[PDB]
Amino acid sequence: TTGRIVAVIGAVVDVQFDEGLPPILNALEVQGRETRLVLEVAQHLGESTVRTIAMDGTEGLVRGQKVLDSGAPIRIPVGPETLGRIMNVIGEPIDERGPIKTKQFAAIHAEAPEFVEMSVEQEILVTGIKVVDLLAPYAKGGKIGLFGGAGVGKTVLIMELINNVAKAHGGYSVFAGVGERTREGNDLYHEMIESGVINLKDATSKVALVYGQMNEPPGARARVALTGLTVAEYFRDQEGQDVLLFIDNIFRFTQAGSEVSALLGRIPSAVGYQPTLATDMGTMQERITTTKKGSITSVQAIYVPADDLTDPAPATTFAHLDATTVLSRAIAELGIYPAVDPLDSTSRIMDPNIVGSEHYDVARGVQKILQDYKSLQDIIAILGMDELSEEDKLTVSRARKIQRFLSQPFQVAEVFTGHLGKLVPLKETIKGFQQILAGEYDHLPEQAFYMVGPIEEAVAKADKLAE
Amino acid sequence: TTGRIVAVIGAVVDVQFDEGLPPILNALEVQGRETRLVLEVAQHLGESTVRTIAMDGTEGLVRGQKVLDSGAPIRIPVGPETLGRIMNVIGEPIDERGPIKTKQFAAIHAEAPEFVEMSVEQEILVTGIKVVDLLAPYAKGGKIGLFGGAGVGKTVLIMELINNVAKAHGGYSVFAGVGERTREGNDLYHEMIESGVINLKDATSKVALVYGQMNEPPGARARVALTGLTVAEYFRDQEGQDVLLFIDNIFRFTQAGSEVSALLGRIPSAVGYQPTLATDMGTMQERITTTKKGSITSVQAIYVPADDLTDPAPATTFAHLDATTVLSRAIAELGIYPAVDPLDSTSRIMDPNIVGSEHYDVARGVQKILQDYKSLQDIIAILGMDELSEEDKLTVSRARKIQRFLSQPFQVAEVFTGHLGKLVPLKETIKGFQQILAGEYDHLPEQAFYMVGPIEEAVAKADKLA
Amino acid sequence: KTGTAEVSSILEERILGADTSVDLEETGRVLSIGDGIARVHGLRNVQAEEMVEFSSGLKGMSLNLEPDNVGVVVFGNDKLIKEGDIVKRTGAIVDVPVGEELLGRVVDALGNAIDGKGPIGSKARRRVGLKAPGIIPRISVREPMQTGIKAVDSLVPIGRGQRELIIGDRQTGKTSIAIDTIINQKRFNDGTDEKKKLYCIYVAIGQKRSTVAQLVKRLTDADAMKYTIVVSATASDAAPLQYLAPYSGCSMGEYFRDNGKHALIIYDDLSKQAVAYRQMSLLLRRPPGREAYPGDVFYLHSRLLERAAKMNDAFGGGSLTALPVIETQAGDVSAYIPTNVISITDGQIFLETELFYKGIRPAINVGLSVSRVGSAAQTRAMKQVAGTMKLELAQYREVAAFAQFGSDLDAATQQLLSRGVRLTELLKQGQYSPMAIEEQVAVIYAGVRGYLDKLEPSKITKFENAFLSHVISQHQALLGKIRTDGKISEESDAKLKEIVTNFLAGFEA
Amino acid sequence: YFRDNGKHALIIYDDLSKQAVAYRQMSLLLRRPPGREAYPGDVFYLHSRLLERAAKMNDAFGGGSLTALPVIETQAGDVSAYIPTNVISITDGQIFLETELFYKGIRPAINVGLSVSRVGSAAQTRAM
Amino acid sequence: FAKLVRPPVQIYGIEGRYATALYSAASKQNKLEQVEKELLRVGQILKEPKMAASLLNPYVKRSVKVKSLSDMTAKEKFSPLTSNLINLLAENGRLTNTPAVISAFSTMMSVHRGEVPCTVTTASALDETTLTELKTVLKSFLSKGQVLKLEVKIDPSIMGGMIVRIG
Repeated sequence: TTGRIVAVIGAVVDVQFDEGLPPILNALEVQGRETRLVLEVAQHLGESTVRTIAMDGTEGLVRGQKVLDSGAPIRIPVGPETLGRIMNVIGEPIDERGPIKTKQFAAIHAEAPEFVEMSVEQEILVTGIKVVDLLAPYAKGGKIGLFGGAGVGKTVLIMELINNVAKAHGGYSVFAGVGERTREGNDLYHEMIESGVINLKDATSKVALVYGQMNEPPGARARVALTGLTVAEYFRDQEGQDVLLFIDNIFRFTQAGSEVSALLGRIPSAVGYQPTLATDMGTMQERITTTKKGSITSVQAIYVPADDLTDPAPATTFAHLDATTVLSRAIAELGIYPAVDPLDSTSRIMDPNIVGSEHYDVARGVQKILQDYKSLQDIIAILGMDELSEEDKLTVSRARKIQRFLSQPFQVAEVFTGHLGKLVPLKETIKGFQQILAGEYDHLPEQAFYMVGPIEEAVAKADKLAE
Repeated sequence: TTGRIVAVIGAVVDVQFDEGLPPILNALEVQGRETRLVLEVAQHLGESTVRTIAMDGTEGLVRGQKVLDSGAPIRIPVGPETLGRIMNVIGEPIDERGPIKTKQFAAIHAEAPEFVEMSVEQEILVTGIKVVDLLAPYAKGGKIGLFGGAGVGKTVLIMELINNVAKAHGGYSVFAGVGERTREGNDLYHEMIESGVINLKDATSKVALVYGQMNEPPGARARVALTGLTVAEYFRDQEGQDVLLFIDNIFRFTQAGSEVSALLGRIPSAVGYQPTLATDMGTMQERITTTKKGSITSVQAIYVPADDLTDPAPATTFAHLDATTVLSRAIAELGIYPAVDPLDSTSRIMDPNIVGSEHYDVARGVQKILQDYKSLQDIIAILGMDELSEEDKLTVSRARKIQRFLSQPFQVAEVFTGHLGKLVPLKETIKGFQQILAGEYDHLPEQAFYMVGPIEEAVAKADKLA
Repeated sequence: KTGTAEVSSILEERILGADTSVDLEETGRVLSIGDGIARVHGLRNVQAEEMVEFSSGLKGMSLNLEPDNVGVVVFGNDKLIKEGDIVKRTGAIVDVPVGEELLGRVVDALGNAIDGKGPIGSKARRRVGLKAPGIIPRISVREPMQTGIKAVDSLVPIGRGQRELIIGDRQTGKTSIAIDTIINQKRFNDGTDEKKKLYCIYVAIGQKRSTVAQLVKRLTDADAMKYTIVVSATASDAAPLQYLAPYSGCSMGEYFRDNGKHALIIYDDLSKQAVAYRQMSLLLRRPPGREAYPGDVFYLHSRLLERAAKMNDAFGGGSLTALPVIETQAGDVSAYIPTNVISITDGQIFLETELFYKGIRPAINVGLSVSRVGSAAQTRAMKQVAGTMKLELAQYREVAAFAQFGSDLDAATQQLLSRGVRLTELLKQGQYSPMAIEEQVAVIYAGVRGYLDKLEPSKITKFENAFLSHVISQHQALLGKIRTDGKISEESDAKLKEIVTNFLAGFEA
Repeated sequence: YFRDNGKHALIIYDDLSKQAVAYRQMSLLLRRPPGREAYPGDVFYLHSRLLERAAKMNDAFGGGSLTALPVIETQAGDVSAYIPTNVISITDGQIFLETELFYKGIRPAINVGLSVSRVGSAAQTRAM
Repeated sequence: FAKLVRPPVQIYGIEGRYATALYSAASKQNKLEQVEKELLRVGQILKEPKMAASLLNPYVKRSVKVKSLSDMTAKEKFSPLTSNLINLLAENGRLTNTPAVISAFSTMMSVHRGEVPCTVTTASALDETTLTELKTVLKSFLSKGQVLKLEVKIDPSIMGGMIVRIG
């Protein structure tokens, strides 16, 4: 079917085909557009005309120009070949390292698993960063929201995360850099390269990269999100895996959805937000889960719109979030890397019913205590110390030890840390914190517990600092 | 004349008459709609098409279909035999005691009565609610706008007033359940039955009930106001009576209107409102009167939408008020019943002549102290109360006491409160507050003051507290 | 001139004289499609309120019959269809299949399974459009009714028919709150009779499948699921579908009611519906209004909710108890729908969520939680301890008020705080821990008779369990009785006390 | 009619607030768009012009005058409010009255601080 | 759906959407000229007041506008179905638009696909041919009395300003 530009009002290209108008979503290719001009059918406007959105930037066009419908929505490469590769939205190597050899294509829309496929009870995704895992015990398939101070080695952590699990547990990762600064993706790129997590000698760099930076149509950038999803879906179902879907920023996506709406002539609801803000969310989020085949654990970087989150969308988002990563610059400032906000980075799933009751207690006890210490700082702040009980002192120290024990050296950033990172088998972790809590070391320096890996190794570091 | 369903776009039923058009507001009967389906002519859309509103559901209805104009607007049976029967908007049982027989009809629009006809004086009636009386006592024939509460308070308050009133005043009443919550009216029904004010062996209760429930289409709800209004005018003038018009809740009407204007494809207004939000209201309110052939005193539940009165709509409303009870949910939260915005709980005719000056002055004093206190919390909050002259601290305290003393608990909600029901004759009241104003009592606790009838009992309670 | 179809194929034959013609009377061709609103030309002889069915088999509702077309809201997706498409009437308005073999079933709103046990065993269909009953049909709720959350049942004394708001923010297991409520009813469903039972309809609105998956599983585990429909239009759901689900529920609960039954529909969660619906309106360009919401969402809810009632016997005595959910943003309740719902509902259960988060389970904002309803909804038994307790708590809270100083007050009040704390422990009831009532009043009784005020708060709970296990063993007898009497007897009390003392004695001191 | 007929006329406009409401409504009903607060703005022009019709003339006009005491009733003292802003921009003062004083019993209950006629303070009275 | 005939002219919507209908109508059967002509005839037969603007009163309604203009195809003798589309403009008030709708339709035969010259051109008249401005060359290069008050005077203008425009 060929259609004719009947109207270009921006990237709303209204196309009249006197030829079939297939279903909506269909990617149309403009004939006469020497760089891939995807139009995604947005409306069948009526009377042989469809409303499309160019997913690209427009120019040169004449009203009438011939467009040939790709007869399906946008189909994109799916497959391993993306790992260690940067694709744009259209999939095209913005690795700029020639093409990527895929065969498996997928239309970027996909759906929420149908109900019966629901692996009914999610199960902790093990972060293995002790603290992280502890306070936010993620769920395999889970949506983790990342509130956070940028570039702290935000990315380092992420990189590290990918490393920690997705290596460890052989999962996979997707980073869909949505709307990002090309620069930041660039930075990251090399950073991965640099990290070796991106390997250029291996396209089994534990991450497939898709970037849809702030220069594409909002929808297009937005749709880079779907793309990433589509790929990750490949790895879950097809590769049977726990795919990690690292997303930056789901917000920017959000904004983008809304952005088209207006222009879509819609009435996009609150904050200007798409009325379908929710549906957009729902359908994508609902695509995310744990299938029986695996997990798409979605780690979603979360930009703080209006430095607020009650901005209806994030507010909604919370419904989807289940584990929260609040990164704490304060913890970082204490030199503690992990720099996480402990007592706010949480996971709902955290239960004793669920995620071990012991774990749980230990955690709650911990959280409680951590808070309690937290209280005590305040007290002590003003009250010096040893104006108070030594039980407080003990705990303070313990808390602190625990604190330090949360500090986990880092594995590629021997350059920053002067240490090598380490990963922590869960049980010993639970045990670990309990033990410190149990104060079974009370003659060892706490600075030992700083940048410790697993609790034994913490004991080990304890020893060395204990001379 | 008969019309063709030409479009049903929602319950805006677009009817095309292929015959003369009657005026607007002519009631059209959907044929095939036995279940009396009034569509009200709303517009002459042109080309003998009208925009109408269905007030009853629209289903099955094909476009084409036949609607028959009754040749008039909604006319409904009117007559005293309703006093102890519940009619729906279309003047038909929802007593469901079969139908009531009235032999008089009315089109549900009465018009604004000429000015001269007014009882141009209305005079202190009382409620026995200290606070009310104090701030805002009744008058005689006046419409009071009652704001606020749920029936944690509001709805309660209305009822309570009712509780004293029909009985106590020979209060001829109309109860207009506007966008009504059916349930309460159900409950109420039985109560009324119970109470015997609805006496069913004589459908000459003090009150005719009209319930115009939420469940009806907006159109239905919108129009019941006119209806009820019509009835009361009949009852006042025609039936001579001292009408009370209970409206619960006129807001819900308002709400119906707004939706409707919109639905009419017409501009609503700011906040979604209606341009004519006022004029319908105004004109409705102006239909309301105490001529000299009785009184229509309105007790108007006015649900403060989203509890914002600022809200132009209520803003407007105020114009039609002549006494108001403005609650304070704010107060209410503090437990309180009755819980008021005191500084706009009124009777306009607040005057030392009208009310006695004792009342008046006391009231002015009260309004003063409480206000001053009102200044002060804010201060206290941003401080303590310590810095603030202790006398003031005293007044502050007193002010709460006054508050607490204003707190008046009721019988019907002894049930709820676990706490006795009370009504207070005014003089004892004047005295009450006046005494607190004399501050001798001061030493005695807030809670003594809390939830009482006469202060005396509070005095009693104080001792007892001690 | 400019409507449309003037350059369609509409005009294009109408030119010639309409040539070749069929329906546009009972089928229509999608004039334009966008927004899941199929402007469908034709269908012209269509009902009002017809459910239609699409060529893609998808459903639509012919809401707006415009003189030219029918704006048909589509319960589906137009990535699954395209223009000119045949819309065929179903002829019929929306009905939902209704049936009680849906008890033990999870369905989508269309009434089709999502339980995947193949087709519904439903054989009936029933209007989702069904009307709210009449005044007189409704009759007052003499019934009590439980959640098994003692604290709830007590301080919110419940009846069957009742519209009651579940209100609070964020999954506290917000849903959990509901879950336990349901679980308790199991015993009642393991008990007897339709009115000594409640049929649960969990209309899950916007609640992502995952939420469901677990949840249902939970229900499965409890298999209270057996007397339960879960009408589920999850997050994914097309907005009209999401929207529809309650209405669907609306048909079903009235059914039960009408099958005498006392039904419980948990409308979970209308917030999500509202959003959708508003959205829906807006997509229709049909307005918003206040707070972006168009105002008959109140009507919506009325329409929906009024259909929930407690009937008299002529009306099967029926009930549909509606447990709507609203999850607040931050106790933002001028938030239209909260406003609405408060006025519609016959009380609301406010939770002070922070507390929950502070660990309180339950975490209720009791102060705001209210049943104006109150007394009709309760057993004397309960009245005897609970009546007092609420009140006493009124004071506890009152004195929790003035925690600046502390309990350096008079003993009573120092106590009220202590006691209060105690009562808190008692009112804390684990999640996944529903109890039957007699035990509950019992367990309250001790503390309210001050017995446990020796105890440090932690041991209250501890006691309670232990105590529970004690009575469970022995005084199981007594529970038999208390259950029997519906009141606590002098004896029972005395024995209870005595038990208590023994238990206490058993407990430690 | 009076004014120009030398006389000194007093018009109390009670109240333009309501007037605007009507007018706007009327406009909107004309589909003729609103403006701020749904009010189209030449209600200002309207009123401005109206108020421009109030004056104190010379002798050729009988010394003619029409003094205008418009009233605008604030809603929660919302000067901000369009029409209040309008009027503010038009006025030769405004007399703000505060309720609080009224409640004090203070009657007159003026918010004097805001109440002004600057201009008025030569159209006065040596005594005073 | 249907065959969609977009013959040159074509109004590109704008209420010859009927025309576009009718371009496919006309094209079907190729009653092109007939109807093209029908329309001319009709054209003023309508467009004069003569029963027609009387009938273009609003105030006469399609109660019987449907019964007298329509039954002016009946009243006339045209309508091989050309009234039926009238009866559509009838509702669709396009009657008042029609000339233009016809214009778009017509222009006339191969005339259907005209053209009038411009830039430096003085000349008025259509183009029915294939390649062109052969004819235009030979159209100018016809007469030589000619106008420039029939278009361009390149004269005041083209370059009359230009030197000025440099300075």
